[PDB]
Amino acid sequence: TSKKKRQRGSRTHGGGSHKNRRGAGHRGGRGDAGRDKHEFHNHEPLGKSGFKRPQKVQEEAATIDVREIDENVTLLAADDVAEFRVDVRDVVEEADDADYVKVLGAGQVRHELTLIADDFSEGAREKVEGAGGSVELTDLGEERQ
Amino acid sequence: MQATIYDLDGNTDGEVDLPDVFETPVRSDLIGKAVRAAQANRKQDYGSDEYAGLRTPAESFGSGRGQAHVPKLDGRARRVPQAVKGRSAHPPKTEKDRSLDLNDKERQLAVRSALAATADADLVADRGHEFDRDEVPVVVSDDFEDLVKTQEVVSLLEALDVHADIDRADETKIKAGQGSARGRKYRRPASILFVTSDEPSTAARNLAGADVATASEVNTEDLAPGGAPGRLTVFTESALAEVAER
Amino acid sequence: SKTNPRLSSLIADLKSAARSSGGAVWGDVAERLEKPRRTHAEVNLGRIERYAQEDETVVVPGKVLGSGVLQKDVTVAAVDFSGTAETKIDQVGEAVSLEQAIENNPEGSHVRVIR
Amino acid sequence: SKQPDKQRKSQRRAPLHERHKQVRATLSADLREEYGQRNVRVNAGDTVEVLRGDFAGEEGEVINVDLDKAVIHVEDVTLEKTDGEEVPRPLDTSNVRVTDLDLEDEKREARLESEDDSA
RNA sequence: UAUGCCAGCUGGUGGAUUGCUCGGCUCAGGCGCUGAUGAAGGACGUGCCAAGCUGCGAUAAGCCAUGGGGAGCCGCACGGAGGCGAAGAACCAUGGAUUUCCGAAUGAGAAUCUCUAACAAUUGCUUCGCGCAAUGAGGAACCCCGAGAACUGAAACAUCUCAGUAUCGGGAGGAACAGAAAACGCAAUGUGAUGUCGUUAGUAACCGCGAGUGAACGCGAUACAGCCCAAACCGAAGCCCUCACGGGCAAUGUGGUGUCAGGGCUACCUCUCAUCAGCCGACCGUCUCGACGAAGUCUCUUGGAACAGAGCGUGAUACAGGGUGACAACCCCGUACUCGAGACCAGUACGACGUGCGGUAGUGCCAGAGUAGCGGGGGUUGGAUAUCCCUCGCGAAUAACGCAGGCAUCGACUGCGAAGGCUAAACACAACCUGAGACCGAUAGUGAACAAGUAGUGUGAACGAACGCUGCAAAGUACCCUCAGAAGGGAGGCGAAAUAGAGCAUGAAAUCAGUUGGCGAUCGAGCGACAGGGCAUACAAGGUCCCUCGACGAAUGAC
RNA sequence: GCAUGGCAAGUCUAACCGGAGUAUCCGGGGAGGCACAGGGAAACCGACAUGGCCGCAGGGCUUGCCCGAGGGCCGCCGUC
Ligand SMILES: [Cl-]
Ligand SMILES: [Cl-]
Ligand SMILES: [Cl-]
Ligand SMILES: [Mg+2]
Ligand SMILES: [Mg+2]
Ligand SMILES: [Mg+2]
Ligand SMILES: [Mg+2]
Ligand SMILES: [Mg+2]
Ligand SMILES: [Mg+2]
Ligand SMILES: [Mg+2]
Ligand SMILES: [Mg+2]
Ligand SMILES: [Mg+2]
Ligand SMILES: [Mg+2]
Ligand SMILES: [Mg+2]
Ligand SMILES: [Mg+2]
Ligand SMILES: [Mg+2]
Ligand SMILES: [Mg+2]
Ligand code: NA
Ligand code: NA
Ligand code: NA
Ligand code: NA
Ligand code: NA
Ligand code: NA
Ligand code: NA
Ligand code: NA
Ligand code: NA
Ligand code: NA
Ligand code: NA
Ligand code: NA
Ligand code: NA
Ligand code: NA
Ligand code: NA
Ligand code: NA
Ligand code: NA
Ligand code: NA
Ligand code: NA
Ligand code: NA
Ligand code: NA
Repeated sequence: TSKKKRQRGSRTHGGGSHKNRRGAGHRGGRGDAGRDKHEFHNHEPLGKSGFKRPQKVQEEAATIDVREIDENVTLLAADDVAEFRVDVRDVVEEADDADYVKVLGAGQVRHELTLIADDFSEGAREKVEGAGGSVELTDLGEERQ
Repeated sequence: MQATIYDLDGNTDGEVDLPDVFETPVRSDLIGKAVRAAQANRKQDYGSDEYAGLRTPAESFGSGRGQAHVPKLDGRARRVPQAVKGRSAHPPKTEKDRSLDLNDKERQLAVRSALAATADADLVADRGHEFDRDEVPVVVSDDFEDLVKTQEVVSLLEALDVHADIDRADETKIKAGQGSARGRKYRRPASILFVTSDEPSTAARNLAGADVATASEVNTEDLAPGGAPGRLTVFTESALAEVAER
Repeated sequence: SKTNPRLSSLIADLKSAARSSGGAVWGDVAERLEKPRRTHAEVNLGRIERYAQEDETVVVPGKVLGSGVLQKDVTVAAVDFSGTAETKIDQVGEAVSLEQAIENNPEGSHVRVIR
Repeated sequence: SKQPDKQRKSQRRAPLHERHKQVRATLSADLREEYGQRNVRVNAGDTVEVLRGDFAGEEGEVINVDLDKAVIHVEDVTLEKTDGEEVPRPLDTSNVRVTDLDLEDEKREARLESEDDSA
């Protein structure tokens, strides 16, 4: 049995005095009325903040952490093995509607990896080299200067 | 497990491997959910006229004449819900979404589960079906798809000791209630489901309580009418094989 | 108000075992499965690999998921495993149903609970 | 039309020529065999036998056929009025069987015999 | 024991209840314009007797033809009389005839009539004559173009919001509108007419930066289709009316060419399968309608009636639904299967006829002006400097030019040619046809199951109800008595039932008549709850209860 | 938010398309959404698959002593 189902006979259906459930006055005004007065509590403050650059001057990087690549090297049997060598661009999803692919360095690298991507973070490089690996910058990656 | 194939005389004729799906653990809660959705999804939208009871300029006189403040016209009350001829306060509405969603996986699982319930003689007996057989479902040669006369499917069924179920479904019930005024006067037990491969069995369809289906599109409802698992079914050699991949 | 008849039976079986046999885990696992689904365990392989040890059966009072890497040769018992989890685990160890666990070990000894 | 209201309506409002089908009766075993039809439109010339009313068992010649009320008057199938007069008791052709046919019409007989049309 | 209280019984009043559904409500598929050749609507007529409704129109519930249909019929409407139909009526389909008056209403006037040949009025053509034509008005909503609130929200209120909503003016179609880039701008080595659906996204943008408001490109789909002028260069090679003769139009340019795969011109190359014009002209599908269509009306029992129970038997590519004296696959309609017709798809697709596509080089020959653009003032929009539009003023270039790419200018780059025009299909609505339903079931559901936009109210605009059910069959009560009596009553008759007897199935409560039990003319008022006594009670569906004694015997506990 | 159920580092399809027993239903459709990394107005940069300590349940042991998921207290890391 539901709460609603048990209201018949209660007269007020849980609203308290029958003088309560009337119009918007019982809500302190329609919608966000009073967000600056009687109901300012828990509303983000009034005001303008910052600016936005035009949508078409924005670049969206397609990222991936080494942890993800590394945890599935063996599993990526359909990808170069050598002295592994993986082209990140072929791993990352959303790597099409992306302005470029970037490898981030979260997690560990327990294998020797040769990574090819449009960009890398210090942490990603240090980790990939520290595990006896290398990081190759793509042609698009030739945008560093 | 093994599946004893039968010929059109009802005599054993070799046997095939009962596909794995018939081992899918029986989940009556999921089966029930699948049937519930299929039943909801074919219900039609309805609702009273948006303006029923509002076609009037009736007005309230207010205080002054020892009368309740009720809109009246020509000295007759109108519009308000407590008024005879007034609007329906919270009526059925066309806009209401009367359909039920169901994840494909949850649904397909229910299909597999209802399939499996079909291979359990005890379940099939509890569902209510009448029969004197130990093996189930009943598998038959693809030649069944060539039968043309209902009577012939009858003999085959009597030979397979399964005709008793049709005897069961050979009784209509004249329902209590006003469904009768809307064309729902009768209802009857569900009997044997015949699953073929090329086309539903035209020869078996008119049998009392029988339903015909095809392996590629047989669903939870025909496999478990009203959400109850374990329908006395009869597959076709090929049908049995197709169902395997569902 | 559980709906799954199987989950329901598992729960009753877990109890029968904690009562009859000297088990305490089974009753513990039973009480957690009785609690709301949102509280049931959802463990990835990375956690099993970090706290499990060989010859000690890992017991998940919920479901095991496939993220991370498992190398240890352990036996994991859970309510269910995702398809990938069960595949990765059987390559280095063994994925087992809580129903089998209760049978091969109704006393629930040498078990490690992971959530 | 599977809806009861529509079924009854189309039966009650059927135009005159669509009402002939409402005054049809099953034929005797002999007649069925003779013409290859299970029933016929009872005519005011045929002889018929009552199979269901209080008059079940009696036989007589059809005296009248009313299309609008889809009913027939069979000779001697009557009711005793208060004044003593004897009036016909309307019968539904559905409770009647034709044992003899009035074939004075070339057209009716033709229809009966052909195998692509029924009378 | 008057007046009277409480409960019940018999009869009534009333019309709830249950059962029933000729009506609604909603969804879906199909289809879709009518009118000066006088529509839609209205008025008045029209029947043997005819008031209402329906139909019809002085040929008036109809006339004719063809096809279907069939032995009956003369609408709803079952009377009386009379008639029609084998000379094939009724009835249905298609086509035709007739079709009064008012009505856009058009010769003129007028509350449906009247006065002395009439496209009134405005237009095009024009034989300049109403000679040939057009417009007008209607339609359920949908559609397009204009005019455009306020209550309300912001807890007041002015911008904002309600809302470009309600409402008003103009107008089209079966669908409208839009539409082959002076586009987009995931900026690109990219996309490629237009609607619409899903999403993009409550994102960008707007806003007393409050409340609120609110796209687009793209993407996935649906459906797909692309073309014609103006001009250059030609220059009467042309078009309309008429059978013809003949007339009219046209150098202020008819017609040829041509239209960013730029074109023209000159010299060449190749070639046509583009396009445009015209001819023919569907299949399938879908919607509706129609033909044919299997198998019991056997036994016994109950019953007024078998469609019930028991028994025996049958069909099924048909066990949807309905009807028939009660629960019917086999009694009747129908239903499955097969087949036929009309409509829509569509004057479309296909096919074919004619035309001729395209490429090179040269050439500043051609290419839409109050325009592009700027300024003042407003409206509108998410459009912010960067929406779209109006108004007043100003105002350019000529492809070697010009516009756009979300502030302005200059250069670069990329895209694209405004100020001429057309365009199928996919999408909206629901009048109309059909189908459907966990919708309602006569105070519900439409206002409307009935005389329903009826009766009735208001000067008018406008407002606006209630009313469903005898019975299997009318067998709808003959005869007699009574009476002022075709009333009513008595007796009687029919039927299973008249307590089914006419607004007649069932027949609640409030409540009324008579009557039964209890109380009752010396007595006190929330009408009762719990205890306990009187009196009252057919059965059934409850069967217990009383007293002696004895057994057990908590707390408590004596003379 | 919560309860139940499917699947799980993923999950779900929308419009729509095909089939069919033709509004149900079977198959297809991942466009796109949310989740999988955050911080910053922006430019732009880009994280613990565990380093230490308490310790509930549970497990272990020679019965206080170990191991102790979750939980708790710290360290440490990304960014402004
Ligand atoms: Cl930004
Ligand atoms: Cl985890
Ligand atoms: Cl694009
Ligand atoms: Mg109403
Ligand atoms: Mg009922
Ligand atoms: Mg015949
Ligand atoms: Mg006039
Ligand atoms: Mg206000
Ligand atoms: Mg304010
Ligand atoms: Mg707005
Ligand atoms: Mg855009
Ligand atoms: Mg031309
Ligand atoms: Mg505005
Ligand atoms: Mg009503
Ligand atoms: Mg007045
Ligand atoms: Mg009555
Ligand atoms: Mg995508
Ligand atoms: Na409350
Ligand atoms: Na209240
Ligand atoms: Na408020
Ligand atoms: Na304030
Ligand atoms: Na009204
Ligand atoms: Na009053
Ligand atoms: Na809906
Ligand atoms: Na139409
Ligand atoms: Na009349
Ligand atoms: Na006419
Ligand atoms: Na005219
Ligand atoms: Na003239
Ligand atoms: Na206010
Ligand atoms: Na005020
Ligand atoms: Na504002
Ligand atoms: Na894209
Ligand atoms: Na009958
Ligand atoms: Na201006
Ligand atoms: Na542009
Ligand atoms: Na009524
Ligand atoms: Na996707």
